[PDB]
Amino acid sequence: GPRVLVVGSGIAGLGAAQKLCSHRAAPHLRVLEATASAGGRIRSERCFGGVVELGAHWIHGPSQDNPVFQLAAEFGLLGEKELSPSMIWSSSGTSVSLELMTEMARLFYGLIERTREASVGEFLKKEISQQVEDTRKRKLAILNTFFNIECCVSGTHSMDLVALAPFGEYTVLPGLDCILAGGYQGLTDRILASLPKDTVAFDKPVKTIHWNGSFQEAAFPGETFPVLVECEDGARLPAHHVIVTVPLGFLKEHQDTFFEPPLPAKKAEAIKKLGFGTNNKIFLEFEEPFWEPDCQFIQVVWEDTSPLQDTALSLQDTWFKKLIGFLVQPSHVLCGFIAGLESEFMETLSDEEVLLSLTQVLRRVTGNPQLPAAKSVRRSQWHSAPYTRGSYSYVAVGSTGDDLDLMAQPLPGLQVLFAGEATHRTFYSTTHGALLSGWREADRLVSLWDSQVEQ
Ligand SMILES: Cc1cc2nc3c(=O)[nH]c(=O)nc-3n(C[C@H](O)[C@H](O)[C@H](O)COP(=O)(O)OP(=O)(O)OC[C@H]3O[C@@H](n4cnc5c(N)ncnc54)[C@H](O)[C@@H]3O)c2cc1C
Repeated sequence: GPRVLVVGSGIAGLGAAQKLCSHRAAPHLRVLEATASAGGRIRSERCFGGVVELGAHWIHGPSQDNPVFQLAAEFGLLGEKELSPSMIWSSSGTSVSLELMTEMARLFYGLIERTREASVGEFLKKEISQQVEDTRKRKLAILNTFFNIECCVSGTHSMDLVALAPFGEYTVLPGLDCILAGGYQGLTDRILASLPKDTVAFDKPVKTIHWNGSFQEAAFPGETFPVLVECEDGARLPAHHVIVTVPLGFLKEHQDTFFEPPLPAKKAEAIKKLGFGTNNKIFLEFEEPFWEPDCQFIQVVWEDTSPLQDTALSLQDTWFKKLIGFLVQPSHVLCGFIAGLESEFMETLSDEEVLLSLTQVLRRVTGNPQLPAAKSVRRSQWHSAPYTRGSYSYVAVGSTGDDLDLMAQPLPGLQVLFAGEATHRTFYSTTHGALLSGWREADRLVSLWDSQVEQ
């Protein structure tokens, strides 16, 4: 059969491989993965006696039309409940009014809905200013955390970097978001296991994809191929088709050396224009819980902060002021979330510094200087991960939904194909977008092979 190489073993690459290998008449296919494991941004780790998810954690919109929900159900990865609660702490050591929280959430999320109905950030700030003394500062402080939560959601440093006009293109499927009781990496491990033996090569990063050529294979019959995949280890792999599923952050940093000749101008510009920000998780293990047992999300409100003063490239007073709060993981574990440049800075700190700094933050925020220190920390480092360089894509100011279609556009003769979350116009930044993109590329190849047969 035709020689196919898939670059990257995340859900997009695995989905593309799954669909191509399932074909009763299958191609000769290999998946080349840079790192030691499969799953990419789906990464479940044994920690604190349980499982921590360093990447994807939720199925967004777990309903019939969500292929990730469909697969998790087929694999037995969902809990019974899935198959059918916040505490607000100020940086002053006091609780925040539930009524004021509701008022600000109604103002903020009402405006988010309106943006989906220049930048998202600028629209939100202009409207909030029109809506706008200790009650005023409190209201602006609450709003500041809501902006920081939207930064985590979009995977951006600032909502001022998020394009307004394309914002509504992102599709949210019905259903309350759920986790996988069976762990998220169980999904990618199951797909990987369905592939023929030795389909995936680990610790095998690709250096350059050479295309638009006539490359002779090493052995008889010295058959010529249009593509040659050059690995970092010197491996010289001829192919008829290469499906690239590498993250947009990797493409932004290396597209100039990763493709030979360079990509067509429109695709090279799409890579540069689209957003690719950082969102990280900080898991903190505690000997005893200090929060209410019914609590699920501890939202932190930073006193005297405001989103109206902030611009696209402004930093918070300290890196930890960008942290939104903590999700209780139901050992006693909390998961803090932090996006953007402050999150990239956190990655440069040692584990000890993060643990000590967040212990001091929690002591301040709870109004308890005796609060025991976290016993252990486990944090994601997505921006410094060399084969990812960030968390997920967004349609940045200066880019549009057409740029996500340009990411998906194949190279001549389908020599090189493109899948991955940043190739999906309406489900970018999700596991289902990434999965659907892999299936899309497999389907595109099958049509070409069916057409070669017919002629
Ligand atoms: C912190 C975080 C939280 C998230 N939360 C959610 C959530 O709750 N729900 C959700 O739906 N989505 C979420 N996402 C997004 C989701 O995880 C991704 O959109 C999706 O998993 C990406 O799949 P992919 O196949 O496109 O890319 P990846 O999973 O990143 O796979 C790409 C692969 O290519 C490999 N690679 C890179 N360069 C090379 C090279 N040169 N040679 C060979 N291989 C290479 C990488 O090592 C990697 O394995 C989150 C992501 C992060 C990081």
